[PDB]
Amino acid sequence: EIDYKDIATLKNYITESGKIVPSRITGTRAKYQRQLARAIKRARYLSLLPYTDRH
Amino acid sequence: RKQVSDGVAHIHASFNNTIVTITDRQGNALGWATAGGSGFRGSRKSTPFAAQVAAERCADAVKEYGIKNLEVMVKGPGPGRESTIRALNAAGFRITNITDVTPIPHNGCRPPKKRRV
Amino acid sequence: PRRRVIGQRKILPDPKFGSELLAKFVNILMVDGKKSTAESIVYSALETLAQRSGKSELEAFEVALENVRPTVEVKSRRVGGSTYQVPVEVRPVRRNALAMRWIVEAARKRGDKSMALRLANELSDAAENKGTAVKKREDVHRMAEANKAFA
Amino acid sequence: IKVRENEPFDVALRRFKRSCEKAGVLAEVRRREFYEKPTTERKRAKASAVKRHA
RNA sequence: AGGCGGCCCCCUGGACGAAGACUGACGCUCAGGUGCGAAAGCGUGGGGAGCAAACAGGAUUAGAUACCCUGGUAGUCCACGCCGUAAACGAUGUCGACUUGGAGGUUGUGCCCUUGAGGCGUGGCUUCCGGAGCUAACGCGUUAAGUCGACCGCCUGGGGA
Ligand SMILES: [Mg+2]
Ligand SMILES: [Mg+2]
Ligand SMILES: [Mg+2]
Ligand SMILES: [Mg+2]
Ligand SMILES: [Mg+2]
Repeated sequence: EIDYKDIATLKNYITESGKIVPSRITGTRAKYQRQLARAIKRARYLSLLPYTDRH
Repeated sequence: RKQVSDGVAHIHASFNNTIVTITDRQGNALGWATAGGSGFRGSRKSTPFAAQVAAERCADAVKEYGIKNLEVMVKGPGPGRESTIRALNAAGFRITNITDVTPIPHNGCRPPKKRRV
Repeated sequence: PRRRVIGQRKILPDPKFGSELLAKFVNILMVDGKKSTAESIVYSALETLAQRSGKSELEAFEVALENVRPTVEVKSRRVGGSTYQVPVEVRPVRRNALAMRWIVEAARKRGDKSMALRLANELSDAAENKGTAVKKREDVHRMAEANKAFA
Repeated sequence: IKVRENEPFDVALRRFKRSCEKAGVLAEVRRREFYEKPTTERKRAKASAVKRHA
């Protein structure tokens, strides 16, 4: 949201299996959901968060 | 022969069938049995009950290594997803952990057309 | 029974022993309304069952009944074009009747010379759980437990 | 998803099955067993919006 | 418009908003013209994991040149170039003005103990309802199918086409 480096804030928005949690469950404003998924997407590329529980 | 005592039960449960494979932590195959094996064909093979006796028959050809603890890896939908683990726990096994491993593409390969039955 | 459920008629007790239960038995064994001849086969078998069992008369009956009593059964069901077999836990009241009905049915399917003898050797066999009717209880469990999966 | 634990269990499984109802596994495998045309997946999405009006 | 969906960069089009300066009718539409334009299709050369017309095989059926199954070639991907059509649809041509409302979603901007994840407004988009009116009716209804104006396209029984 304010940054992909905030893995602390970001972990609260993923499931046990690393899937992005929809705005519905979180009740997050609609603009930031996007900022959030894009920052989660950035953190995944950089191996700061997993794509899947598998690895 | 040989000793393991800490293993893993891999179950492949498709709609037409389910297959049980027992393994060590490394992934080396210890024993296996399938639903189509124990008789049952077509309409009967694809049942939880047929999956149950597969799980039973698999433990009757692996305790040669004397397993005592294991984790479970559930792949596929259909029956014998759920009933297979139960038969396992009753065969004399403390079951430690369960995890679903059904593969999920991140939308890659195109599947077959819908069946117009 | 689409809408109207009912209570059950609670037949009179057996004239000789005063048991509603054994009255439920003669009815199950009775044929063509020959009541007069129905209690005749049931008692004479108990007289044969009593002597040979020794162990009273009222209790001897139940020991055989204790066995063929079935705890569970299966109920047919048609969901998505498939006749699934759903195993239901069955109530005590009916549990004895089945025990009674299979005991009665195996006796005619027997080799002996008369009905009193067929009946006596069936109770005796059942007392040791080793007859036709017990196997019917065992098939019920074999048929059940198979569909243990659905419940 | 994933599951283990407690000395007094074998009912962790009730957990496991409720974890998969939560995760959408069986639903997901059905969705992909067979190809769905884009127009069709657009058609599915509308029908449920409408029903999600009380 | 057709259509565009993982992450990052380079290039680039348009839209909205706040505030004030500048030009000063420079606008609207548009036959002919031009360009764009899904999918299949065609040309050469790539590419080729899945899927799959054709085709083969196995089933089903009275038949089964089909629906099911096992296979599977073009094709679907890239480059360059052709074709220019679709239920290319909101089946609703562009612009501009005017006429009660309620619930939302999206995105800007002013004000308020930022004292809350809000309170007051004010823009552009958008969804569902719904008044008047309009409608053959279904319906539409400030995003009009109402109220009027500018201009283009098109319609004139069905078939034959
Ligand atoms: Mg080509
Ligand atoms: Mg085919
Ligand atoms: Mg045309
Ligand atoms: Mg309306
Ligand atoms: Mg107008």
